[PDB]
Amino acid sequence: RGKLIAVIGDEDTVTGFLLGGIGELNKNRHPNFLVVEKDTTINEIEDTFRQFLNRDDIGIILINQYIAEMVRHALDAHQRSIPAVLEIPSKEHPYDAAKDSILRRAKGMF
Amino acid sequence: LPILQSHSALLENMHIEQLARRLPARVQGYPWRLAYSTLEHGTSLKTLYRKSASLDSPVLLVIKDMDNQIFGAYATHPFRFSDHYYGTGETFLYTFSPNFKVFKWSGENSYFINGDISSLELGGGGGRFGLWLDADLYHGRSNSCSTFNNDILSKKEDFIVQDLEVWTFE
Amino acid sequence: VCLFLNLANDPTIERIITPRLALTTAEFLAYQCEKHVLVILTDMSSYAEALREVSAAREEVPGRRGFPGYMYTDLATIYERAGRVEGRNGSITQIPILTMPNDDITHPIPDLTGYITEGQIYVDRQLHNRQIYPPINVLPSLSRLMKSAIGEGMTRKDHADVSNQLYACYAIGKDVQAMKAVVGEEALTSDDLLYLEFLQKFEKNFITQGPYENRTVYETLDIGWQLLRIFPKEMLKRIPQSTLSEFYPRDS
Amino acid sequence: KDRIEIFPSRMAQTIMKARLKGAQTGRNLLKKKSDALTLRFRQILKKIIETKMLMGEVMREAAFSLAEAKFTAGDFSTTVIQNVNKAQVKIRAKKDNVAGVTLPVFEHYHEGEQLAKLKRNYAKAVELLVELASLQTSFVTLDEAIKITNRRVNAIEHVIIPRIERTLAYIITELDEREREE
Amino acid sequence: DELAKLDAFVEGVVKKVAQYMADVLEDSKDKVQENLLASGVDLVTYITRFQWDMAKYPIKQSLKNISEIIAKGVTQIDNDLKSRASAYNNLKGNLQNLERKNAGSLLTR
Amino acid sequence: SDPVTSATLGIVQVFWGLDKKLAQRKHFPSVNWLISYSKYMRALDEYYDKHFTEFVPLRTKAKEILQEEEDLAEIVQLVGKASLAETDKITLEVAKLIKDDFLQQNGYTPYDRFCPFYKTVGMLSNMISFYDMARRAVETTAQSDNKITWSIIREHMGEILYKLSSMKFKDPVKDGEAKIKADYAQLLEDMQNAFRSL
Repeated sequence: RGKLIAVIGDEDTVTGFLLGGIGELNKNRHPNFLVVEKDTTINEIEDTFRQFLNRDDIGIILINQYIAEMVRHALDAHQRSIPAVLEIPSKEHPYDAAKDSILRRAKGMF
Repeated sequence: LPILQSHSALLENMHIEQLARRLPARVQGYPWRLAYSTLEHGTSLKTLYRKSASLDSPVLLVIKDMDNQIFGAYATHPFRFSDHYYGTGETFLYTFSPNFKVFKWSGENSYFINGDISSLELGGGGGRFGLWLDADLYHGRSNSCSTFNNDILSKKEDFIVQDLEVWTFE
Repeated sequence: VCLFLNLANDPTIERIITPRLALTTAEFLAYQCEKHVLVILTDMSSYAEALREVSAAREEVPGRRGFPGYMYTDLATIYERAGRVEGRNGSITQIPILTMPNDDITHPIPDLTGYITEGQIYVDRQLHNRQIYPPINVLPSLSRLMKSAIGEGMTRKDHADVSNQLYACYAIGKDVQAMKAVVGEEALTSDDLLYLEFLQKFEKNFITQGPYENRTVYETLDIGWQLLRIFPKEMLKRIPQSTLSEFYPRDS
Repeated sequence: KDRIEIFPSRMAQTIMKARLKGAQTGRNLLKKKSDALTLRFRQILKKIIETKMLMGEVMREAAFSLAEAKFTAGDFSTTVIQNVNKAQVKIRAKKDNVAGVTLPVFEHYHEGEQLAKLKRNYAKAVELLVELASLQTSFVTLDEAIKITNRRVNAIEHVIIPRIERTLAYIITELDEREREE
Repeated sequence: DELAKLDAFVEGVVKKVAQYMADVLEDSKDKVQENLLASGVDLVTYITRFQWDMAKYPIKQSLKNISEIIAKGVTQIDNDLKSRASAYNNLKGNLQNLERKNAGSLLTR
Repeated sequence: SDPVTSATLGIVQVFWGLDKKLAQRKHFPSVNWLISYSKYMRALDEYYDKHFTEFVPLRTKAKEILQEEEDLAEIVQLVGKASLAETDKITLEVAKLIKDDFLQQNGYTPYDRFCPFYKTVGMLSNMISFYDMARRAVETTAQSDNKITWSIIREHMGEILYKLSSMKFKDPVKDGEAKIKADYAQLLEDMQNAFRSL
């Protein structure tokens, strides 16, 4: 049984972390991931994040940091330690170091 | 040819020459590093175990008693806590009496090394131990044991440790 | 030994007389017959009990916490019959033994005794319950004149150093033992594990003694060095390097 | 209220003195627990940022591996995202303990050659994601435990001990008044 | 299966430590083969006269335990060769580079 | 506290104090085993040496367990038990066995109306033998991949805990010295066999 690594991002960043033999669709046929196509509404991103963030299948959610900045409202509001949310990179983007919603607790200590 | 140690307060070039000629092919040509010394790390068996707990290589126990006689063991595995005997037949006991003598495994039984919470012992064959040391590294004993067929390693069956070193080949 | 016995059902004026016969004998033996005298006075709280009973027969008003207003002057008359004097080779040393109610050091008897005498040795219910003898706790205990008793030509040169280092390691060991149940022993450093080994061996080897076992100051100091040798000499912060050079290594 | 409302007696002195040593002991043990939680916390913080530095390497190399594997094969992303099914690589949820606090962590498990190089480089990457997630979910839990412990230490020092000491001073005062009346 | 994999590793280690000994000795395969030995006898003599070395690999261990003793010993030799070979080859490489700067153009000599 | 108690303690060689926590938890006899004392023990130890030999060690170890647990019982109010080592959990749980199945005694039931000294030494000898073997199992499996816990011992040895807690029910009016000793000795063998089976 275990737990799953959910993914939200660009289509190649959804193909990565999947081609490794990773991620399913559950009994309701809802997938472990969503592709952010260029026209995707900010609601479809935050509401799919909210669905992965409250699903017992999941242990980690991976989110491109440029869309983690779009879902920044629900994302930094996640004070729980049950799932992890990771503000991952993309081919077109700076790497994951700055802003991080968990790391920023240590506001003068890293 | 006298081997490349990092120090020693018990041993001398008389002892290092005569030891380096006996150690197994497994350590021929390695530098000797001091894992533990009662004269530097403080005197307790819990410290000797704690300092040995990271190793994965043979060791040489060296002892000096209150009669200044040097003796010990070469042991194929680190000194550690155990509920049963361990080690393999390249293990041996040695003593400078003042002749160098070495007592290699007799073939009779596999009772090489054991270590309780409160003592450390080598050899077996009845109630006998070739070497036994208490939790304080203060009292110890040696008798003839059938694993090695040793002589009494000290001048006396019961001895007091003056100081002790454990070397390792790394 | 000269021995004076007053029983619990003897007349209570004999209890008033007893310290005064004892100290009048100690003053003759020390300041005329030139002896060094040790005076042991057993249960001063039983003396204070009788002093209150005499005061009530005089119809005097009970003073503070029930005892006579002059009880400081009365105890000081017993305790200050002590010391060395110029021109005489004898001396009087005293050990008053006291019992505290509720184990409370703030009661008048142990309180007023602390203003007149120069130290305390402290007998402990937790050491007694753990079955240690003698159950003396070295942390609240003190001898104020210790610096004048110890040292070269009077005990040994290392006594001043070894006493201070043993106290420090016992104090630290008691703190590590308390936190062991808070954090669990797997959180402890290798330094904490040396102190928690010292603590157990100090109470078994140094504090614990037989009621018929006699140790000189030299056996007392040598058992001290057998425990300090648990530590690497660089952790012995209170001992100067001159003392460590002579005494830390085992001799042949 | 300023005082604990026991009634003045030597029994009350005995109780309030026992409480005062209990509170002063409790303070000092909880201050130690705060230091112990803080030490682990600042260690896993350094491991969080160090895992993120390694992610800054291997995720770029895995993204490059995907671009090269796609350049080699035409594509996968059009097909494998639609062709979702059972998966062979997953997480086990796992625990650690620190000064009596329990901390959440995760464990990785299994249930043209550019695609094989890709699978290895994404395996490296998800081991860092499991590592980071473990450290971060521990860190969030441990941060809360530090805040709770410091709150208790402040309550013992600023609420409880003063209330005991005022109570003890009142009892010591009233015992002198009863003694003067007598 | 496990021993069949392990044999194809220890053969690899024996060949590496012999190959590298020819390279360190610089000269020729025959001069090296004259000095390929076990216990102080030639390979043919040793394989012909085999007796199990129960000091090192104890007979009363389970077959799985004997396997892991032999795998750990040969693994240590493979690591210690790698280190000792790196450390010595660097001296030879750098010394030749100084010779390549005694040689070469006046522009770089 | 009061003058009559304070005057009495200067004289009497034995004092038994009440505990209101025991009395209000309906634990009987409700005597406090930490403020009570007896000064006759050195006089009696030659009688115990003559007639029992084993009892002086048992008395000593029982008082250690009861005092060691009283310090742990302060710290668990701060930290909520989670930090505690298995040797020390063993010490909490055996202290409770002693408090509920040795120090507790029903005063009206025929089997415990009067507990003779051969019954008294027999019960405690078994409980201290259990403490040694249970603690030895935990300590001997530190520094190891398999580590014993109180929960492992409780799962493996529930019948021995049931027999130990039941040792009080032996009735000295119904059963003789020989039977009561043999029953306790059989439990000591059941304990040893269970620990040898672990």
